[PDB]
Formats: sequence, structure tokens, C-alpha cells
Amino acid sequence: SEDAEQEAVAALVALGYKPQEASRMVSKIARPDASSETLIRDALRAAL
Amino acid sequence: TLRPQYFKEYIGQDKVKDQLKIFIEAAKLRDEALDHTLLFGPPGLGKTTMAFVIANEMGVNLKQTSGPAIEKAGDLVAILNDLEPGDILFIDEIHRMPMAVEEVLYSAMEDYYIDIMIGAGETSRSVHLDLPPFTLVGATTRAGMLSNPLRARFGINGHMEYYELPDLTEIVERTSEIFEMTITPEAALELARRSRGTPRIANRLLKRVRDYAQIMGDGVIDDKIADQALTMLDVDHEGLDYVDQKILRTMIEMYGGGPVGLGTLSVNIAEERETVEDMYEPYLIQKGFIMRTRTGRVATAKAYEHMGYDYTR
Amino acid sequence: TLRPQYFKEYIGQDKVKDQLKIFIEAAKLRDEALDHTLLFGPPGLGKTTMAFVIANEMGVNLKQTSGPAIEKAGDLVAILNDLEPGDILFIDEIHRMPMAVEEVLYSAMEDYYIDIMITSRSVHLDLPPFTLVGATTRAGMLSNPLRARFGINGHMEYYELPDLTEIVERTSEIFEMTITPEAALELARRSRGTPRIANRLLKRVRDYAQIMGDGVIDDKIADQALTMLDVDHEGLDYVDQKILRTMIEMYGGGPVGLGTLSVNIAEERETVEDMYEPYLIQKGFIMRTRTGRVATAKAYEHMGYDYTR
Amino acid sequence: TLRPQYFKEYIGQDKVKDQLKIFIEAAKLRDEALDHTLLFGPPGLGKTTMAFVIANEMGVNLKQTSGPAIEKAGDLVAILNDLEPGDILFIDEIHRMPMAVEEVLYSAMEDYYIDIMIGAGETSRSVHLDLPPFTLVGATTRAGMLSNPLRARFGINGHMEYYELPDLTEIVERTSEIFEMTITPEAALELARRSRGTPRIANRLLKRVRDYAQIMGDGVIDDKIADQALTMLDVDHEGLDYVDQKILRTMIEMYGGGPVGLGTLSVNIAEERETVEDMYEPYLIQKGFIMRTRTGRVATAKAYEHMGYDYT
Amino acid sequence: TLRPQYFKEYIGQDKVKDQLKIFIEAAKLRDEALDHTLLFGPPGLGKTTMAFVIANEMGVNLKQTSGPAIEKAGDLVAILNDLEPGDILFIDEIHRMPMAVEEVLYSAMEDYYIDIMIGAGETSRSVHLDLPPFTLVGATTRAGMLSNPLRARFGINGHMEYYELPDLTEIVERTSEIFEMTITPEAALELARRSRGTPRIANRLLKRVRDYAQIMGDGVIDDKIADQALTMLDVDHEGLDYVDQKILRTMIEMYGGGPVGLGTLSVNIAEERETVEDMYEPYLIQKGFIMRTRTGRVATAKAYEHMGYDYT
Amino acid sequence: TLRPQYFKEYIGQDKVKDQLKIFIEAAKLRDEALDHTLLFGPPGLGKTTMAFVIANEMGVNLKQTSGPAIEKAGDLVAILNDLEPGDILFIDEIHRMPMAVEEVLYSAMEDYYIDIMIGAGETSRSVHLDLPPFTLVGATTRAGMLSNPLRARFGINGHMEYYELPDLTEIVERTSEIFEMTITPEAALELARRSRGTPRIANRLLKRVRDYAQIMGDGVIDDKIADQALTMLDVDHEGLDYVDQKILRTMIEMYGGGPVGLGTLSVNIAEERETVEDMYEPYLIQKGFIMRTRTGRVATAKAYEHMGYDYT
Amino acid sequence: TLRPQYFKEYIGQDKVKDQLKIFIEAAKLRDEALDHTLLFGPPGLGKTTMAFVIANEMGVNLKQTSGPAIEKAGDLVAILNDLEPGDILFIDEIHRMPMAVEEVLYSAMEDYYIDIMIGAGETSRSVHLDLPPFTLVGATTRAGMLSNPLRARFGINGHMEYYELPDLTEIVERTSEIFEMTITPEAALELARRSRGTPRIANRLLKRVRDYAQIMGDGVIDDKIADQALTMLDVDHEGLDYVDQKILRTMIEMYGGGPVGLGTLSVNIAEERETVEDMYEPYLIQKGFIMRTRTGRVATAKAYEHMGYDYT
DNA sequence: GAACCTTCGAGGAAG
DNA sequence: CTTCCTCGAAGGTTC
Ligand SMILES: Nc1ncnc2c1ncn2[C@@H]1O[C@H](COP(=O)(O)OP(=O)(O)OP(O)(O)=S)[C@@H](O)[C@H]1O
Ligand SMILES: Nc1ncnc2c1ncn2[C@@H]1O[C@H](COP(=O)(O)OP(=O)(O)OP(O)(O)=S)[C@@H](O)[C@H]1O
Ligand SMILES: Nc1ncnc2c1ncn2[C@@H]1O[C@H](COP(=O)(O)OP(=O)(O)OP(O)(O)=S)[C@@H](O)[C@H]1O
Ligand SMILES: [Mg+2]
Ligand SMILES: [Mg+2]
Ligand SMILES: [Mg+2]
Ligand SMILES: [Mg+2]
Ligand SMILES: [Mg+2]
Repeated sequence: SEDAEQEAVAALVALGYKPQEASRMVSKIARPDASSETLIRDALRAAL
Repeated sequence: TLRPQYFKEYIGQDKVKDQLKIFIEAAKLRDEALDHTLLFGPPGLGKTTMAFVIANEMGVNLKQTSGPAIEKAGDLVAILNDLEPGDILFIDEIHRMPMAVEEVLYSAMEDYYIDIMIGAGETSRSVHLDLPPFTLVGATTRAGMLSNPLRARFGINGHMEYYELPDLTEIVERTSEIFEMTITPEAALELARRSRGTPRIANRLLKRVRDYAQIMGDGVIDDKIADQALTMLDVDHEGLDYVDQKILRTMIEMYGGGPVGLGTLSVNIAEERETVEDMYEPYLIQKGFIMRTRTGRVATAKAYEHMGYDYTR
Repeated sequence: TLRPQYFKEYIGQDKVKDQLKIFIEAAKLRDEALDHTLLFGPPGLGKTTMAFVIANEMGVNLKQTSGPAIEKAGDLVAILNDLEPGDILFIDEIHRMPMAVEEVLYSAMEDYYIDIMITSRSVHLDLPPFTLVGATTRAGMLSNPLRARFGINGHMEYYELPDLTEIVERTSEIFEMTITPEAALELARRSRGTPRIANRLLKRVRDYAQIMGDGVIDDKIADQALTMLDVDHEGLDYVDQKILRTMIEMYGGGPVGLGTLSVNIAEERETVEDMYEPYLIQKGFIMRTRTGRVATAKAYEHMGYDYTR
Repeated sequence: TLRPQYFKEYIGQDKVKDQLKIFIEAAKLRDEALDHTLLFGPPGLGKTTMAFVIANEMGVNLKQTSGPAIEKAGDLVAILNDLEPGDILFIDEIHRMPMAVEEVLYSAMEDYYIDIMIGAGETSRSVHLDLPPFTLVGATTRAGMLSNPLRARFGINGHMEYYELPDLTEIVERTSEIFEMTITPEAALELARRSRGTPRIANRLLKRVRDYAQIMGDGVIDDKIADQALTMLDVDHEGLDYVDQKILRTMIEMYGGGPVGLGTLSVNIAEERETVEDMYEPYLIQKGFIMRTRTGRVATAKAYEHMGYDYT
Repeated sequence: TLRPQYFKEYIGQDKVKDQLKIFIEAAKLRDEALDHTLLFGPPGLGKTTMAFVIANEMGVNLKQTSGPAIEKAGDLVAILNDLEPGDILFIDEIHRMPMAVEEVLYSAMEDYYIDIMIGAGETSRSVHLDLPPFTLVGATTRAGMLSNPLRARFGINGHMEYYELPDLTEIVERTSEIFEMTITPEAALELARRSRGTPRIANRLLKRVRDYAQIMGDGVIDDKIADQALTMLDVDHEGLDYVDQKILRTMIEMYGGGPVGLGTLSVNIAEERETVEDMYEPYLIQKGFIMRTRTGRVATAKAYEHMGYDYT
Repeated sequence: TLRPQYFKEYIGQDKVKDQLKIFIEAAKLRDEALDHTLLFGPPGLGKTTMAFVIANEMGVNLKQTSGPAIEKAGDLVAILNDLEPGDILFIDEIHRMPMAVEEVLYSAMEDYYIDIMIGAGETSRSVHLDLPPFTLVGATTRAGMLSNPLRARFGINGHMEYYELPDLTEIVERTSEIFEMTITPEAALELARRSRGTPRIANRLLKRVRDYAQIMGDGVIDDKIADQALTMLDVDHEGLDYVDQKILRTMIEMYGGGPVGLGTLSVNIAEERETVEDMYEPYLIQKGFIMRTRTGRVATAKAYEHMGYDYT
Repeated sequence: TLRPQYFKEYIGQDKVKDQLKIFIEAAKLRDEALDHTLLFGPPGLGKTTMAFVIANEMGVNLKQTSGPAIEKAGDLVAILNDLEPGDILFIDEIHRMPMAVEEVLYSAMEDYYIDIMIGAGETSRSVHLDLPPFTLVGATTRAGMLSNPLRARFGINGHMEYYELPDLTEIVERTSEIFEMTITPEAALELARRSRGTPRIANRLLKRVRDYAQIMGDGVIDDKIADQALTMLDVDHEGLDYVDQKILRTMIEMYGGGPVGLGTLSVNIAEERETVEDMYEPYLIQKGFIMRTRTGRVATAKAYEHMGYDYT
């Protein structure tokens, strides 16, 4: 799951988010098992 | 509210209104969203109002934002994620978006999905973000600064135009019924004639005329009260302010029409250079009363007959 | 106090003063707030004074700030959040607000709402009914979408001799100085049409009357004091007279370029152009021409020279 | 001391000096702060010197700063915050302040208060900072560079004028006592007439003559030493420098007096157009040696008799 | 070394040397710093060289910087804090300094102090920096760019002038010793007459002739070698270039000596309008080959005899 | 996709297409990269599509960027380093990249290596990078604005031109088949005639007419249906657009048909002078609607009779 | 590689080679660098190649940069610190360098030192860097473009001229020898005659002709092949470019043959003034296609007969 | 009518 | 974003 977690964190950083804030945002998500797309999709939605 | 809600109430703009009506029904005749639309025109013609109408005609929710508020790509992608199938995203002043975001908007507009690439190149992987179908509606005062790649994605162009007297008169009549005031059709035309063709200006004049008519009169805007109100305010029958008339008079009386420099003209009327060049000069040029030359401003024959002075080449 | 508090005390500005009364009386009749007002025009004519008069006539407490003090959007948001229904916000020198701040003011003026990003989250604030008043000398510097939202535009005009005469007498009573009507008229003629200048001259004449006289202004003390200050009966200073004299006696009235004329009187070019020419041109003593500037017949008659075509 | 400290020691400027006396005395009778004063005019005429004299006559401490040192609104606010009742603030080269900073003085000068933002977030506030009575004194050579609303706030305007031969002679004699130098009145008058009307120039000539008098002479300045020193410096009895004389000689001998253009004249003397127009030409015009016309520069009758030619 | 180190080695500029010696000697007797001095004049005459000579004669360490190196007010303040009693500060190309910095020297040069803003920003105040006695030396090619208040503060003005053939001949000889090349006295005069009165040009020509004489010669700059080398460089015996020769020849052959307008001439020679007026014409006028007139420029009798045509 | 993939599918541009075919096949026989190629001309003629065809004909991976997207040397360095032997780099709007970016492009194009300064302060070194063989392809709307030294590096030039009716009619049909729209030989001919000769414009109109035929008909684009739709789009039977009509009408009604300059006109109507000159003036000139004169553009009799105004 | 490496390989420019041979050989007897050299003339004549030849003959490394590449003093300082003893620094388009940067070279060229401010805040201090010996090679189009203080510091000047048919023929024959290709004397002569006297063009055309001969021919270049290849491109029967034809055509038809100024003409053809002035106008003038007059450029009868119009 | 000189006005580039 | 300034035009005089 570390790939999907890092993928979401790395993908979020590619959208301009800071590594720390991007990590916290993705780290703040409860389900780690969710697919990389869902992790980034939910994380991006939560940023609104 | 003073904003029309449907094409039934949107006065004027018949050309752009006719085009959008056909396209909206054709899109509704299919399970497809409306093509990306871009609105062109000077400020105050109703671009924002039209955006609300398009959403109401489409029967879909509307998300409103402005170019200056979008500072990072995450905002745009996050905002797009909040959209439901067919939602309309309206971006005002789209010409002011930062270039870093424009390069991402292409994928959403053309593909409705985003792919992010990572890795040095020897080892790499992509992540795909799928977006629901949506329609972007952009409003801009300057078209020339939009890059060719973005311009090519917009499939519909709508030129806004200045309202004509018969339609601008109807906007006044409508607004007068929102308040509790009776206005004679001849009086409504007198305000429209001086509204410089902009609905926002007509509304401002009507408010001022209302205040006079209910304090110095019986609270009714008849042709006589309208003349008195349009006399306390020095707005000429062509819409020229007191200072606008003073500019033309000075050029004709003291310089024989020019050429005259901006600085020389500013000190005569006791005004700042910036005010003359930005507040008053632009409307006088549109009406064709003055022209700009390498040697200075010059008054045209159209100005002579309006101010009432004899002209000679 | 030097600043009038009500329209009954505010002398002159018949055009602006008359219009504002109608709009203020009408607003009270409907129990509504007054539309946003922009005051603009030359320096010292009464822009700031009128802003306080409007607040007193509306019967509201005035909130006050200035363009240079507001440096970021966060400042304006805090100021606006303190507004209560019917309050009046006055921004002096409004032309200095940064572009980042003017954009926030668009929605607040037209829609009474603001959308501010503020752990990052967006807070939507709905403003109560309020009136914004702005004063500036550079109205052309404001953004085009901002000017379009102001509902009342007040352009200030210069005062006439009857009004300046009454202003000087009013100020004399505040200083409890006795001044005769004909002496007061002599100061009005020299005030260049600006109320602040009329007060400045009175302060200087008062000092002379207290040191070189009996502390009373009369047709005799005024003549002496004005001679010491060297202010002509048309309001021309020592340097103003030197410019006209040089043009008439050395160049036969012109045309002469600004550069040549500045070096001759030993003044700086920027100073002659921006500090001395403006009043001479508006009064018609000088005219600019494609080949230079020339002294008009009005200058010859005033300086006491035989005019020659 | 080299700089006069009281009006009794300040020679000349009768108009400005006479006016300031009356306004200072009147303010003392009312026991209130002096109105704001602006001093402007050519270089070296005494603007800075007068600012210190005003403070001594008023009997208060002078707080000094300069335009180039004030770079942001935070700097000016801090200075104003350190004022005490009756203090005098003197700002030299006041025209260099940024335009965004001048607008802070508008309310300070007229109403004695400034509006400042304080706090943060929900605690941010705008508050009036109230100032005690004070006098602002400004000195500048480029008055026209100041904004129209600022000049209108100064209640007293002092325009400096050039000095005359009797006053410059007395100034030279005074300076000759600061340094230990004996000078004959005839030699003092000889230098004064060559000082172009500026006190700073009179002091510079005296310093150069002193160096010569104590190296090439007996350490005393007399008609014999003054004439020799001035010949070495090559400054004409009218104050014309070596290059000033070369200009007139060329115009009179090659162009018969003109009209001649500045470009043509500059090339003949091997100088460049900028130095001739900015350094040498201005004094020649103000003293009547050259006349500017639409056709070019022309040498006047006064120039012919000075160089010794015949005005045909 | 190429650059002279003392007044005994500095050939020419008699008017400047004679004055500087008197002022330097006087300053030593009083044990005081020398007054601020400005060196100005045409390019390559020796302004920078003289600045180092002044320091050697005064016997003190020289601190060096330049106008373009001082980018902001903070830079100048740092340099001034490094001054020690009696130090000499030399600023080359002083006209390049920005106005915001030039106005900081006004106080330093007259009163040896500076106003500075200090503090944590929460609390901050203006304080005076007191400078020790020092001498500012400035060098510039165009004094017209300096503001009037700055030029008025320099106590000693040094205007450089072009060199005569007798003195310029010595400079060529002195340089030959440094290069260890024997030169005949006749050849030294040939190089001098072609050096347009400028020392930098004389050294350049000598270097080129030196290279030629040691590659195809016997390592001696004889009268025969110099003529051959100067022909290769295409330098006329009056220092005229082929372009200069073309101008005069065209005026004599196609217009009978003129008058001819600058536009008309520029076309017939395929030269750019302003290049002819600023690069080639100024030397021709000063030497007297061309004379400007109200109706155009004319070739003088000197140009006829130099080109060999018959004057009429 | 709509755009073709090979020269077999690329319609028109016979000259450019025929030239590139020879050079592309010749490069393969020698097994070497193609020389740098520059494509220029009006917008929408197919410059970008040609780049994809060249890559496909060469059998190489294409990389794409734009002038305004590259802001600093470090940006271009990363792209150029991420290249494989034979790769093709396409840069759109190459005339808009900053002067500092071109520095790296010269050495890369000429010798395939670059020198990058690295470090700051005490760190000041440079790194030499050797690039593999690659082909640069540039595209611009304005060729005369391209930097002279840069334009010399391109070894091949392709000048795009407007398509004719026989070509556009086939293109319109091709696009209709991709959209599966049915169009008659007459209706497809009408759109081509009014498409202003540009494929991008023809594609825009075709998509819009479809929405019309799906309401005012059975989805079949008939000649009569096409004409009613084109009038609804405000498209003249001569291809003039809303802006074209507004330009000519403004000249005739307010300026008597001209002459008027490009700038003066662009001020009355809210359009950028670059857009008028880049997209409107070139077509209007070739079609004879406007003529250029010593004082600007003037509307010809054809324009008057077409617009319905009495000619001069 | 095609670029010549030594003087024996550099064909033509005999006047420049002969002088550089003497100066380089003389500079090698002594253990010192060559004096700073300035090369000027039309673009593309081979001045950059000359810098490489000098570096190889001197036996040192060559570093390259350009005028527009330097925007602030910090850039020039970093470059100079990267030079080894005796290295050669080549600066292209030196006339386009900023004035504030140019004044930093003055000390570097004449004395090999630079005065710079280093650090920030309390660390800000002036440092005196001492550079190792180096040779600067500058390139510019005209000598009149540079300032007098810079031009006076260059010790060698070289004017480069167009190559004649005998030389270009050898250059084409040499270039066609690096590529294993065969070309007949008539083809080489025809290609050179069409090469506008510029070696850069001669090499570009030769590559294209080779490509055509390999695909559309038997791999041998003959007069018949050169004509067809050159006919396929836009090169006219005497080398005129498409831009050249555009200019002549515009002058005759739109200006009636002139007179017209290059400023007003440039804006009508949409070409940048610097390109038409420096690249195209010089050749048209030197070959009689265009004539220059007091009022402006005028097309000669030769142009009329070339374009096929009547010189009425 | 060819040539010089002064003056103003609007761009644009160097802070 | 602003000041500074330079480039281009044109009015007037003289031979
Ligand atoms: N067709 C119309 N009918 C009635 N009112 C209209 C119409 N068009 C514009 N208005 C009025 O114009 C006002 C301003 O309209 P907007 O949509 O803000 O114009 P705008 O183009 O958005 O101006 P901006 O955004 O400042 S550039 C609205 O509040 C309406 O009252
Ligand atoms: N009197 C002199 N005797 C000998 N050499 C001299 C003399 N004057 C100048 N030089 C030499 O001339 C060259 C140039 O002199 P500089 O002092 O650098 O000229 P400059 O005044 O600095 O020129 P600038 O800085 O461009 S205004 C140096 O090699 C000096 O050694
Ligand atoms: N004498 C020569 N013999 C052979 N090739 C030459 C000669 N001179 C120039 N070249 C060729 O010219 C090309 C390089 O031109 P450059 O040396 O760059 O001229 P340039 O002045 O630098 O042109 P730029 O950089 O575009 S201004 C190479 O292909 C050389 O082979
Ligand atoms: Mg709007
Ligand atoms: Mg106020
Ligand atoms: Mg002072
Ligand atoms: Mg020097
Ligand atoms: Mg090169």
C-alpha cells in the first residue's frame, strides 16, 4: 500500500501542494487500502 | 433582483441569444453537455448575467469563480471534482489565470481527465484522474492575450454589443416597475438616449432621477420632471458631462481644433493627465468627436456641429 | 472649529451641495442607506470636509481609514467585518489601495458578500447594508470596474469672491480677530480661489497685526502686511511677476521655450512647469503654442506695458 | 563656528530673515508651536543653516533626518512616534521620500494624527495615533518635485535669494577670523566679487588663497598675494573661469558673435554638449554675457567690452 | 611600470601639477586631510593615473571602488564605515552612481556624518554615524551628469588638457625603455604627430610598431621601419584614417570645397549620418581641416595643401 | 483523430510536402538525423500537424513545448537532457522565448553541447553537457520578428500558404465522415468557399452547422440548410467574420474608407493590433478587400460594392 | 568537422590573416597573451571561426558568450573568474551589452582587476579581485556602434569583407570534400555565384543539393542538377532571397521606386529594422540593386529590369 | 530650396 | 509600475 500512499502523496505534490501539507492531507485520510486514484480524488476534494 | 433569469426576459443581445438557444437545444437533444463557450465584449454589457441564464436554461447547477482567485492547479482540479455530470463552471477574467494552470486546463477541456507522470524517465508511472463531463464558460474583456492552444479548445464565441435605444428604453421601463414609480415612455427614451448604451449606466441615471422626482416633485417621472432632473445634472443630450463639454469647447475656442498635447489640454481644464486620458477621452473617441495624432488630439467635424461652432478645413 | 459640521455652515459648492441634499433627504424618506459616493477634484477645495458633513446629516457614526494604511486584503476584511447596518466607511486617498485590495471591493460594493480563503478553508461573509465614501485627487487612477460601481459623483469647483469673503470673516471670528469687510475682500482676491490659501494668508496677516500693530486688521495694516509678503493684487508672487516681466522685456512676448525661460530666471525647469505655470495659464496670462509660450494682452495691461501686436 | 547660530550672526537674506523674525515672535506671544516651514532655492544659499537657526531662536531641540534615509512607512511612523510636545522635525532633501510615504504626512500635518493597522486576524484593527504639537521644517532644491497636496500644507514658504558684494565681503572677513588669517579689506572685496554671489564659493576661494599665501608667501593675504593667487587659479575679475573665457573668445573671433548653435560651439572648444549647457552656459546667461535666440547664441555688447574687442 | 607613480615622472599637465603641489604641501604643514578633489576631462588623458599619484604624494593607503559597483545606499554605508583617519577614498566613473546614493554624500562630504535608520523594526530610530577626516577623489568623463549640489562640494577642480608634441614625444621614449626597444628620436616624433594628442593612442601605436619591428626587422625602431609599419596600419602622417581622407577628398573633388550639407555628404560617402557627426568630424574641426558655416561645412586651405590640390 | 498521420493523408502544401519528402528519405539513406526545420505562416494552416507527420515519417518520438512556457535556462536544460538519439523537439511560438533562453539553443543546435553556469556566491563553476543528435522544429506566425542570429541556424525552411477550393472541399468531406455527418457535394463546397481558406475554421463551422441541421432538418446538411445556418453564424458569403465586417464598416463610415493605419483602427474597435495584422489583414489583402498605401490601408471598390456602399 | 582549425585552412581574408600572423607570432616570442582584438563586418563572414583559429595558434582554450546573455554585473564577474591564464574570451554582438555592465570591463581590460561588493547585510564588503591574463575578442557590425571609452581600449581592429568567386569556389570544393561527394567545376562555380558571397549560405545550399542529387539523381552534382535543385528552392538566378525580392517589389509598386526610408519601409514589409539594415540592405547596395540618396533609398534601373517592370 | 536651429509631443526602457 | 529621455516631426529663418 506504500506505493498507493506515496503515489497519492507524490501525485498531490505534482499538483503544486507542499510535501508536508500534501503528506498531512493524504495522511489525514482514514482508509489506506483505497486505490491511488481514490486517495488523490478524496484528498483533492477535501482541499476545498 | 435586477437580473433576468431566462432567455424570455434577457432583453437585447439577439444575435448571441439566438445562437446559444439553438446550440443548447441541440445539446439537450443528445446526452451531451454544451461546448466550451467564451464571451467577448466591453465591461457592463451583461456577461455575468448571461452566465446565470445559460445555467438556468441548461437546468444544471453553476459554480462561480474568478481567474485571480485561482492560485494553484490543485484548486482547479479540486473545484472540478466537486462538479456533478453536466455541471457548468464559470470563470470570469479567464485571461488573468496563471500560465501554470492553463497548461493543465487543456486536459480537462479536451479529455475530461488528467494524467500525472512521475519518475526520472528510466523508471516512471502515471496516475489517472477521471472527471465527469462539464462545460466551461469563460468571460473575458481581452481576447488577444489568450494563447492559441486555449483559444482552439473553445468551440463557441459570443460577441456582446452595445444596446440600441429601443431595447435600452425597455430596460428602463422594466427597472421602473421594480420600484414604485410611474414613468412616461417619452421620459424613458430621454434617459436611454443619455445612458451611453450601457444598462448599468441607465439604472444609475434612473435612481438619480427618482430621487429628484420624489423630493422636488410628486413622485412621478413625467417628461417635464425628467427635463428638470436632467438639468440639475449637467448630462448633455448626447450624454456628455459638464467636463466633457468643457474639453471640446477648449479645443475649438483656444486651439482651433488642435493638434494639442495632453499636457497642454490638462492644465487648461485644471485636471490631472490620468483623468483626461482614462476617464473622459475614451468615450469621446468612440463617438468620433476627437482623434489622436502624433502631434496631439484634434477635434473632428462631428464635434463642431454638436457644440454649434462653424467649421472650416 | 475650522471644519464646518452641517450644510448650513458649508459655504459654496452650490452644485455639489444642492445635489447631495436631495439624495440625502430622499434616502431618509425611504429608510435606506445612501449610495456609494466618490469625491474628486483639485486640492484643498473641501473634499474631506464634505465627507464628515454627509455623516452628520445622515445621523450615523463614521468609520475612517486611508488607502496607504490598508496594505493587504486581510486588513480590509477586518475593517469590513466590524461594520454594522447603516455605517459609513470613508477611505481617504483611495487611489493607493493595492490591486489585490480593489478586487475585493468589487463584490462588497455590488453584492454585499466576500469570499475569503482562510487548515485552509473558504469562509463566506455576508455584509450588512453600508455606504462607502471615497476621496481622491487622481480619480483616473482607479480601476475602470470600480468607478462604474459608485452611484454619486461629486466634482469640486473653485470658489467665487463673494464666498471667499464670507469664509475669511467666519475664520476671523474663530481667532477672535476683528477684520473690516473691505480688508477681508483684499485677502479673498489673493486667495487664488482656494479656501485653504485664504486661511493661510489670514494667519500670516494676523501675526503681523499682533507684532507690528494693535492686533486689529484694518485697511491700513492689511496693505502693509500684503506688501511685506509681496503678493500682488491679482495673487501673483515675486517669482510670478518676474516670469512675466522677463518675457515682455527680453523676448518681446515670445514665443520662448520652457528651457530658455527657466535658465534665464535661474529657476528649475520642473519647478517653473509644475509650480508656477498652472495658475498663469488658467488665469489667461500665458498661452502655450506649437513654437513656445507667449504673454497675452492681459499680461501687458496688468504689468503696465504698452501692448504691441 | 563656521555656521551662524542666531539671526544676529546671519548676514543677508533680509526678506526671509525679516519675515521669520515676525512669525517667531508672534508664536512666542501665543505660546504655541511655529507653523510648518519650507525652505527652497539654489545650492549653497543657506537653507540648511537657517533650519538650525530657527531651532535656536525657538529654544527647542532639533530632531534631524533625511529623505534618502526614509524608505518605508514604518520608518516615518517610528520617527513621528518619538516626538515630544514642541519638538521640531527637520527633513533634508525632502523630495526623495517615496510618494507612498508622503501621503502619510497629509493628516499628520493638518490634524496631528495618523491611522495605523494593529493586531492580526480577528484582532486586526485600525486606530488613530494622536501626535503632540510639533513643527515640520523641510529643505529642498527641487520644490517642483513635491506633490501638490503637500506643498499646500506648509504654512510658511521661504525662497532664498543670491547675496550682494557688501554682504559677501563681510562673510569673507568673518571666515578669515575662524582660521587665523589677516586679510586686507581690499583683498576681501576682490574675492567677494568673484564668488558668483554664493557664500560657499567665497569660502572655497579663501581656502585656496590661504594655501598659496602660506606656501608661496609670508602667510598674510594682501593685495599683492591675492592678485598672484587669483592669477594661478585663472579666475577673471568677473568670475569667468578659463573655459568661460574660451567660449566668448571663440564666439567673437570665429563666428563674429553668432548666432551659433550649441552643437557647433561645443565642438570648437573640444567640450561636450552636456557640460556646456549644464555647467558653463547658465552663469553667462544670468549675468548677461550671452543671449539665447531662435537663431542661436549671441554675444551681447557687455561681452565685447569685457574681452576688449570692438562692438562693430 | 606604465603608470607614473610620482609628480616627477608625470609628464605634462603643468597647470594641474603646479596647483596640486601647492595644495598638497600646504595640507601637510597643517597635518590635515586634503580637500575633496574632482578630476574631469576628455578620455585617456590621465585622470585615473593622477588619482594614484595624489595618494603616493600624500603617503597614505588608497581605498578604491567605482560608481557601477555601488548599487544601493547600503553599499556606500558599508564602505564609509571602513574608513580610517586620513584615508583617501577614490571612486572611478563617479557619474554612474544612482541619484538615491549621490544624495547621501551631501552630508558626509560637508559634515562627516550620515543619518541611518536602526532598530528591531518594532522600535527603530535615526542615529548619526560620525566619520573620521577623509579625502574623496572622483574621476569622470562627463561632469554634466553630476547634480549641481555635488559638484559644489568639491574643493579642488582639476580639468585635464591635451598634450603637445614636445611632451608627447617624451612619453613615447619613456615607454620604449619599459619595452626595452631602441627607438630613434626621429621615429619618436613620427609616432607623436600621429597620436592625436592622446597618451593612450601613442602607447597603442608603439605596441603595434614594436611587434612589426621584431618580426620583420632587426629589432630596432628605425626611421625606415616606422614608415613601413605605419603604412600597414593605414595611418596618415596627420593621423587621418582612410575614412577621414575620403571625407576631405569628396568635399574637394565633388563640391569645390563646399558649402555642403551633412546629409548630402553622408550619402556620397556611404556613412551613417550621426556616425560622421560624432566619430569623425570632431577631430577634423579641431585640427582646422573643416570649418562649419551657416550654409554648410567648407574645407579650409589646410585641407587643400594636405591633399595636394590647388587652392582657389 | 482528425489530423492526418502521414504524407499520404496530408492534403495540400505540395511544395513543402514535396521538399520534406526528399530530405526525409535522404536522411534515412545516410542514417542520420534531419536538419533543423522551421515552419512559418498564418495560424491554423497545419504547422503543428506537419511536426507529427515528420516524426511519424522519421519513426521517432516527438516532444512538445512552447516559447512562453520556457522561462529560464534551467527549464530548457532539463528538456534537452531528457532526449534520446534521434528525438525531435518541437517548440511552438519560438519567436517568444526570452533572450536568455536562446543562449543555450545556439550551442545545442550548432555542436550539440551546452555550457551551464552553476553555483552562487563563492560557488561559480560551469558544467559541460554533451547532447545526442536531435532535430529542432520551430513554428511561428511572425518570421521577421525572429532573432537574426537564430534564424541562420535553421537549415530547412517551409513557408505555409492558404489552401484552395479543391483541397478544402476534400478536407470538409473527410471531417464529415469522421463525425459521420452526411453532406452533399454542394453543401460541402459552400462551407469550403466561406471557410476563409483555413482548415481550422472549416472544422469549426462544420461542427456548428450540425447542431443547426439537427433541428431545422433531418440531420442532413443540404445546400439550402447550410446557407441558412451560415447566415445565422453571421458569416458572410465571402468568409468575412464579425470583426472583418466591423473593420471595413468603421473605415467607410467614420474615415471615408481610409487611408488609416493599423493602430488607429485597432483603437476604435476593441481588437488587438497583433490579431488584426496576424489573422485579419493577410486574408483581406490577398482577397483584394483592402490595399496598402503610403499612408495606410484603403478599402477597394470591391469592398464598397460588396459591403453595399457607393464607391469614391 | 567543417570549421577550419588553423590559418593554413582558413581561405581568404588575406588582409586580416597577414596582420594577425605578425601579431600572434610576436606575442609568442614573449610569454604573454595577444592584445584584445575587435572584429567587425557583415554577419556570417566567418568571424567566429577566426576566434577558434587564434585559440589553436596560441594554444589555449576558447570560451564563448554574447552581449544579450549578460544582464547584470554578477554574470560578468562569474564568467571572468572561470578563465585560466591565457584563455580567450569571445563576446558576440558586444555592442548590445548593457551600459551598466560595459563600464565593468574597463578595469578588467586595462588592468586585469575588478572592484566588487560581496556579501549582504553586515557581511557586505568591497573586494578587489585580480584576474589572470586573458584576451578579449569582440564582434560587432559597425565600429560606430560602440562607445568611445570602450573602442579606445581594443588594441587590434579587423575589417572582414565578402568572398569573391575564386575563393567561394574553393570553399565549396573543400566542403564537398568533407562529405564523400563529387561535384564538377561548373556546378561548384554556379553554386558559388549564387551563394551571395557568404560561406554560411554556400554550405547550406551544398547540403540540400547533395540530398537532391542522391535521391533525384545518380549521386553526382552537375550543372543540370544544380539548376534543378536551386530552381526547386526560392534562390533566384543570381542569389536574391525571397525577402530581397519582397523589398524590391514593394519599393517599385508601393512607393513608385522611392525615395523611401528604411524605417517606414520596414514596418510595411513586417521585418525588423536591424535585419534589413545589417543583413539585406548592404548586399543590395554593394551590387547596385538599390541606390541611396539624401532623401532615402532608391531602386536602380537594374532592379526594374530584374523584376521585369518598366523604368518609366 | 537647401541647410540650421529650436521646440513640442508621444513612446519605451531602465530603474 | 514609473521616470526619464530620445526619437520623430514641423515651424521659422537665411542665403
Ligand atoms: N440584458 C439585460 N437586461 C437587464 N439588465 C441587464 C442586462 N444586461 C445587463 N444588465 C444589468 O447590468 C448589470 C451588470 O451586469 P454584469 O453582468 O455585471 O455586466 P458585466 O459584463 O459582468 O460587468 P463586469 O463584470 O463588471 S466587466 C446587471 O446587474 C443588470 O442589472
Ligand atoms: N602623463 C602621462 N605620462 C605617462 N603615461 C601617461 C600619462 N597620462 C596617461 N598615461 C597613460 O595613459 C594610459 C591611460 O591613462 P588613464 O589614466 O587610464 O586615462 P583615463 O583618464 O583613466 O581615461 P578614462 O578613465 O577612460 S576617462 C595609461 O597607460 C597611463 O599610464
Ligand atoms: N574561410 C573559410 N573556409 C571555410 N569555411 C569557412 C570559412 N569562413 C567561414 N566558413 C564556414 O562558416 C561556418 C561558420 O560561420 P561563422 O564562423 O559562425 O561565421 P559567423 O560570423 O560566426 O556567423 P554568425 O555567428 O551567424 S554572425 C562554417 O560552416 C565554416 O566552415
Ligand atoms: Mg459585471
Ligand atoms: Mg482631505
Ligand atoms: Mg543643505
Ligand atoms: Mg580611468
Ligand atoms: Mg559565431
